[PDB]
Amino acid sequence: KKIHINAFEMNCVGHIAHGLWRHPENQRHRYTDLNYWTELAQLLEKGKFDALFLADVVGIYDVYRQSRDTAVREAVQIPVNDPLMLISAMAYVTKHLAFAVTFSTTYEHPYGHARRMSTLDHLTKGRIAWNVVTSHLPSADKNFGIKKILEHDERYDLADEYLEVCYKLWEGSWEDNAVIRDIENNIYTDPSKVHEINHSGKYFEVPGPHLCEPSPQRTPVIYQAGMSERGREFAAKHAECVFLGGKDVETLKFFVDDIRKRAKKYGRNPDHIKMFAGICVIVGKTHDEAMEKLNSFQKYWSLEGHLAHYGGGTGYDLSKYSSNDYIGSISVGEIINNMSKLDGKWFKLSVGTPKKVADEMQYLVEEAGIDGFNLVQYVSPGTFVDFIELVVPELQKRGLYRVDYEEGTYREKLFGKGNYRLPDDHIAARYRN
Repeated sequence: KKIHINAFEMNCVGHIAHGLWRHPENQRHRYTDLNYWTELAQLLEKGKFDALFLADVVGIYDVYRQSRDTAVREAVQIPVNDPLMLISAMAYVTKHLAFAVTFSTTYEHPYGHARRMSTLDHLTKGRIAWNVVTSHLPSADKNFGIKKILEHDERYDLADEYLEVCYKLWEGSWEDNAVIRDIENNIYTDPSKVHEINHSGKYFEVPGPHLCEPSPQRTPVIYQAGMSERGREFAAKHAECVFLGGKDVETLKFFVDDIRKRAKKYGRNPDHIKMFAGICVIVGKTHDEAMEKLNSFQKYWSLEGHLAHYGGGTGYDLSKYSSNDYIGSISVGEIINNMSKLDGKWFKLSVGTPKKVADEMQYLVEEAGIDGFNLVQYVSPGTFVDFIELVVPELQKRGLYRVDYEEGTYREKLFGKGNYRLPDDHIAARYRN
């Protein structure tokens, strides 16, 4: 009955709300400072947030105007630092706040990433999560020396075998009690309980065994946000937490059901999948305070930056179009106009007092059947601080948000005590013994 809330973030300057880095009270320019992050982790934990969701990109937005220039100038997801290098510091400073890091399966070998996750799972004591992602942005492909550029769908097929290898390493390589630290018999790890995974598929050939011993959750909690068809089929198959697109009951209600319907094919229990909706929040003690903030953000909302973001993301260079042209089925003019408005993103934008904001969140949850939200920033630490100071109490007063953390690993906090490792009905489990 409690709502899950993830704080959306990225190790760069311009994430979503482009142009806002100029806002006098913003701090995107501190992404290079370590203290910035630990403070954020600290603030988020104080606010009882389930976890810090870190997005990422290894490509550059060079679609709009046929150049990366706009992105660079506007700082649209460039520069970008590695998100995993942030986890330990943040983890050290917190006890419950979990960390979900975005990592593409398209470029870097799994064996290498398999160890990183295990290490983080170990160091964070089971508070690690991975937002599996296949990338698009072209620069990435060319920079990692990819010979054969794979197609959208074929990328998800590579992803499948990628998670497969990982599963095998995380779930099967080392038996539950391989490490025994038997001083009496000089046996640190029972060598009879460490095995090669002997994976051999279309994309990977991995002997194993894993270089790490069994960790708290073994397999990180699996995040998925791909909203394409293939993307949703991937979600239905692997994800424990799926981040849905949409800002209205109907839309969200559609995906939730679609992902559930798709999961039946894999004998997965729909209950073992948490649905999340995106949401940006501008609150105030009274309506005008909120408005004064939305007005203050509007002043810096850069259309040129969003144009660039849209370019890299859809593949459409709007400048090569005329306002009278038609892309989806909407005129490039409407597209460009709906892009210059603060509530034109594919996620809800709740503005107002704590009550109103909570009421709308509660409305999506109770009418769309979603399990949680992925809070989106417009200003840092503004929206996170405001939300935590005004909305959270309102949500707690109503028994919609936890008053304090549940003990255990992230998976347990998500699916209950005792459930620290993936359920029998989850694919990964096929590689356990």
